[PDB]
Amino acid sequence: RVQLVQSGAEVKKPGSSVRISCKASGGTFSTLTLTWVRQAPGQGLEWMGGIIPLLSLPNYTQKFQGRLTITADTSTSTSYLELSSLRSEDTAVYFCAREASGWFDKPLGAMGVWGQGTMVVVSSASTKGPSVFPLAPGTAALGCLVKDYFPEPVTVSWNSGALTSGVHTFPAVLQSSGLYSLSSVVTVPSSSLGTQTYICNVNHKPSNTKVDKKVEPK
Amino acid sequence: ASLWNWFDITKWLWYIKK
Amino acid sequence: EIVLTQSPDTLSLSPGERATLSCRASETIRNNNLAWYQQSPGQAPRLLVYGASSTATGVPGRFSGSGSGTDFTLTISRLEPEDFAVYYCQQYYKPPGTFGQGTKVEFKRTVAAPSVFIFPPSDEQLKSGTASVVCLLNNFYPREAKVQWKVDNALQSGNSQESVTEQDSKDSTYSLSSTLTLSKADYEKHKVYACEVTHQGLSSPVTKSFNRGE
Repeated sequence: RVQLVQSGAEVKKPGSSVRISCKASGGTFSTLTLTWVRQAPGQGLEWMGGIIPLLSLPNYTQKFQGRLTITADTSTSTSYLELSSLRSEDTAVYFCAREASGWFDKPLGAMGVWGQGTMVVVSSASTKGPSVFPLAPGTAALGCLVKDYFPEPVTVSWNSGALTSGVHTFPAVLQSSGLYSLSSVVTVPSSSLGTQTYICNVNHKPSNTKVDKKVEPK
Repeated sequence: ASLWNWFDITKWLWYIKK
Repeated sequence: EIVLTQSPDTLSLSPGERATLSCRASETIRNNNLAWYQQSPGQAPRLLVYGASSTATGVPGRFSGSGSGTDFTLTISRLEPEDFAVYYCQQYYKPPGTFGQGTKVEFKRTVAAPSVFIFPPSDEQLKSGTASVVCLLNNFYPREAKVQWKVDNALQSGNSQESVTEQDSKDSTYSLSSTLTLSKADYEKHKVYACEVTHQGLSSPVTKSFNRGE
């Protein structure tokens, strides 16, 4: 029914600012609250602030007062968030949400309609393809270390997809350098190390990089 | 007073118009 | 500012069982302006209950909320597989709005000790100026685990990062990888590199180590 469509993902250097938009398809907008909520990777939801568009009346949690601005446009049913002086802790998914409506048209306070989210990554890094390092090995473990790439994502396969059972590809971590790093491992029979070649295939579309790395015993 | 409460303003706008 | 504390942090149950989630506030929520939300991985939150006890339209009938004052409860009368997700309580009584820290509903299972593996850095990475040591914990349950890096019997702090997979949909286990990153010079200075693992399934801490040189 009513849907909130948010703008696309952003990459911002530290110290800069980001502006994201949220447009409602239809329904009541001017007399219902519109709140912004963010979620850092792996953590919980954080209520940042909201606005009552008809009154142009915002409300911010004290943590963000000075860096956060929330505005609204009633003619187009659009709200804008602006966050300045960006730091690495601001890397998160930012959600737009509209107040739920009740029995008659009574505002219910809770957030009933949610946007799809906008991802904001705060990093000083430029686009870089990954370096792929071997994790050398009656069960043996082996894998590849996909280190120092930007941005997400990276796809990883093994033996051109013929090896799927026992593979664990871990979610990437954002290091202090502003670059991502992940590991992909697989468990194989120890007797197979001498006669079975194991190759990890890595794709990084943002840099148009394909890598194949043979992993062999020490 | 719930009057000054930002979370209650949309409820008051709905009651005032009705 | 009103602080909301949810409990427990992780609820481990099976489909068909009853789930009872708690949310306690630092201040009386006098008009019951308390809501519950559900969130699945990679999706936006969804409103379940508003006004402490009013289930939102379209939300299945197995979800219901109760409580007043400072103690509130979300009950899922009979868990379905899609109900295994994270749940948040939120107050909209006094600004600012605040969420609880979240409660995860995971699949119940018997305790399983991890298989522990350690990987020294490759020569290709060493000849680039950095050294990464990887400690792998494979197919364990529950998710909580303690991994300690020790270099020449010295506890490491502030130079490691770990990642955990989602619960496996076939056997309900987790896997974890911890990565210790040093400069090539610091790596070449020491000899013994060890990762110590404490887990509920382990009778005593497990240590996998290697000497830089073998």
